[PDB]
Amino acid sequence: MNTIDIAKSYITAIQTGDHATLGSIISPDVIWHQPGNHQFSGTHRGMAVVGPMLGKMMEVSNGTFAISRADDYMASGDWVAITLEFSGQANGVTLKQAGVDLLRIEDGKIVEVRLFSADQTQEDAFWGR
Amino acid sequence: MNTIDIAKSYITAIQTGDHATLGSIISPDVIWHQPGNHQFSGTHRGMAVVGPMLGKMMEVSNGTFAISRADDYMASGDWVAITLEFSGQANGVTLKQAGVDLLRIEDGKIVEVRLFSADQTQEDAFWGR
Ligand SMILES: [Cl-]
Ligand SMILES: [Cl-]
Ligand SMILES: [Cl-]
Ligand SMILES: [Cl-]
Repeated sequence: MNTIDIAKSYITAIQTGDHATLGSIISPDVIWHQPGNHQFSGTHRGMAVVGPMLGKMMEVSNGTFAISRADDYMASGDWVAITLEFSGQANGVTLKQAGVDLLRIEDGKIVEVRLFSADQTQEDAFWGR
Repeated sequence: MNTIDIAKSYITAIQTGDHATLGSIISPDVIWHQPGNHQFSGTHRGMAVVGPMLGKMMEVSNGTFAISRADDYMASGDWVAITLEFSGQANGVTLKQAGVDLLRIEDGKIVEVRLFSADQTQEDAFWGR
């Protein structure tokens, strides 16, 4: 079992809303870097913070924020880049754009997450203040 | 002038073979992570090493290794992810595949590079041993 397997499990769990997997395969000490200039932007540390933030995100997006398509999983050292599309409809914003999730995986767990968006102005409006 | 501007300058310079730009906008102390299992794979530090390695790469690929298409430039903290396609024809291998370049940019310079390839088996064969 390799880092791409773990990354695929992570994406499948996001896509299918499997909180059990997400709560288990993400490190309790996860460092999560969310880009941009909206209420969830910044670096967050620990599932104590990240779990509730993911929940608030689901609330703010009326459950519509989604990785609508995953394209490629690529490994480099302990990192995996996943190229993808995400979408959503909330705060009057129709979100549809390319992104990349960067995951750092160690000992079977995602220890660091850095997200990238192709249109950060649109994503910022989506999440809101 | 922002990190995406620097990333675009970097990609344009690779694409047009502008060694002057590359030699100037890449940090002398650049940390360069090349994935896979071929003769250039591993982490390399310093332009004293990276410059000559880029030259050897051009030689090994008969000057054909190319970023054939750049798709999106995305910023997250001091990192920029560039989704792209690369191609080449060398060592009996026709290379054509998606990739992502991750650049860390500080004070106007690229200080760290991490490359990702969609088909590392094919890229490994391309570069060879
Ligand atoms: Cl998908
Ligand atoms: Cl809406
Ligand atoms: Cl292009
Ligand atoms: Cl050939």
